[PDB]
Parts: sequence; structure tokens; C-alpha cells
Amino acid sequence: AIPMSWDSPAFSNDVIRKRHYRIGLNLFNKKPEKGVQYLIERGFVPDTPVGVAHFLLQRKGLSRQMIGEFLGNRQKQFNRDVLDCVVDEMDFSTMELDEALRKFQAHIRVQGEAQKVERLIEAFSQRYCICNPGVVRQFRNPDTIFILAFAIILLNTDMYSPNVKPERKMKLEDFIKNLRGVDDGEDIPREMLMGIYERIRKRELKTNEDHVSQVQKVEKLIVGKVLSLPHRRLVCYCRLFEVPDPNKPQKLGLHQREIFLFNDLLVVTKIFQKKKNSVTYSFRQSFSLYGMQVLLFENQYYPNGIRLTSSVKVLINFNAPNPQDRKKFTDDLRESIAEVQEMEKHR
Repeated sequence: AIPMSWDSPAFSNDVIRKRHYRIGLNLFNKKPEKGVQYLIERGFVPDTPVGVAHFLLQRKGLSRQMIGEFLGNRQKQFNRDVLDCVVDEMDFSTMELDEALRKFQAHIRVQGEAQKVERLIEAFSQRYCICNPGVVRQFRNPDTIFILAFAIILLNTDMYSPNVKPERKMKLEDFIKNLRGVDDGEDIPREMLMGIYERIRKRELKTNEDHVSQVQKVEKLIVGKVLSLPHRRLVCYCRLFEVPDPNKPQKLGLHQREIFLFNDLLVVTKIFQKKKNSVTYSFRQSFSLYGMQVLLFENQYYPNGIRLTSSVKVLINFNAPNPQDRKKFTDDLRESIAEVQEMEKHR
């Protein structure tokens, strides 16, 4: 009885598969335990340690804070064998401790709560031990590599801190002085410390950017009337025009709005500052995507109307600059609306 349309289930294979995948990453970026089983249930990764390990190091859309929060768990064994698996496909041979830490820190954020930091460091240090045993041998107590890894982290934080005057920052001799007697009473060979200090000074240790990085650089461009949570991702950016009254015409350019669509939130802004190769946006209002519907319309004064509603009833009215931007934006907003609705899990 139902006619075939383009909205029939026979045509939504790709759309629904990709929707589930994005939901999986969304549950990981909120709670990595619920997220990870979600993706093995739907078969996005095998239930293997290296499987989850290959996934966390390569897939985009995963928060590096949330990856480190996961890989840094002592309780779960899988997290430890995924951690040992992630350190396995990182080769630290013919490299100083700081160049190994930098490579390791490129994938996992090494910050936050003392318990889980100690642990990624613990697991990192031993991978550094296995790989360059020789260097370990000129250490009275191999326990000192763990101590030295934290000293490098402490050096990096201090050196590139915006909160310390340059003259109150750690000098090379202050770094050497602080490590005196660290090796169970003996000192670490000084040229090794010269190297370390002399190369963190050349280049700060920085974690690789992720989706949270883009949301926070957008967030710093908005002057409020706090969106960089690890689950939130930027979907699209669009210029629209707001419509106070769709029954009268308006001059072109009036009520110009810059819209930011996130996977669970829609923020409406208006241009604030102007030149210098960018701008700020004065936050006007934001909308939850739950219960929201997009009704496309047009009249004699607005050929490309967009209307946002709910029945949980008109949120706002927009006119798009052209039909293409209209199709693209409404297609993304409808997909983000479906993502949020599907996500309302009732377990």
C-alpha cells in the first residue's frame, strides 16, 4: 500500500550505517565503556585488543582526552592490553626518552588526573625500556625513566606556560639541579639532560588536534550574551538571514546570521568584529536538536525559506541566500536531528 519514494528503507543503507558509526563515537566521547561495546555489537571493530587499539589511534571523531581516560584504567584488563597494544605499534629505538614521549604524546593526551597519567607514563616507560635496553643499563635503578618522563612533562609545562614570567621559568641549570640525586642517589648523565632541555626548548610537546580542537577555536570566536565538550563536534557553518515576518518583504542583507551546527546543538550568531582576516560572533540564541523539525517553505518574498519547529511552536524563520546552501544546510540539520533522536537510548 505504501508507494516507493526516495525515503524508502531500500535507499537508506549507507545513511543508517554511517549514522550508527557516528553514534558509536558519540557514546565513546561521553563514556568510552558504553561507546566501545556499541561498535563491536554493530561490528565497527573486532572484540580484539589490537582491534580496539588500531581503532583508537586512527579513527577521527574520537576525543583524545576520552581516549587517554580509557587507556588509563587499571581495573579493566582489556584497557591495559589495548594500552599495551597501542604502545606496541610505536617503535622507540635509537631515540632519547623525550623524542619517544613526544611520539607517544602525539596520539594520547597525557594530562589530567594523577592516577591515569602515572599509568600511561608507566606503560610508555616500559615500551621505551624494551626498545632501547642499552640506555636503560646506564641507570642504577631503571625506575628512574618513569621519574624522568614526568620531569620532561614538568619541564614542557613550565617552559610554555602563559602564567610564568620568562625570567622565572626553568633554566637548564635549574632542571639539572632539580634532578640531582634522582637516580637512587646518583645523577643522570648531564649531556642526556642537555639534549632533553635543548629540544623541548626547540619545540613544545603538543598533542595532535582532534574535533574538540575545532570546536574550541570556534568557541573563542563567539562573544557570549562553553561548547567544547568532548562529545560535541562541528557539522557545518552557514550564512542565513533571519525572517521576523515572512508575510512582509525585507531589504537584502538585513538580519544576517552566521549559524553553527553541532551534532547536538544549533547556535545562531551575528557578526560582531569585522576585518583582520576573521571575525567574532555575538551569540544570540541556541537550540536543542531534540523534538526539532525543519519545514521548508517559500513565498513571494523569500524563495529559500527555512522554518524550525517543535511540538514538545515556531522557533525561528530563515531565508537562505540560494537553493544550494538551503538543500545542504537542511540536509545536515535533518541528519543531525535524526542522530540526536536515535541516540535517545531507553535501556
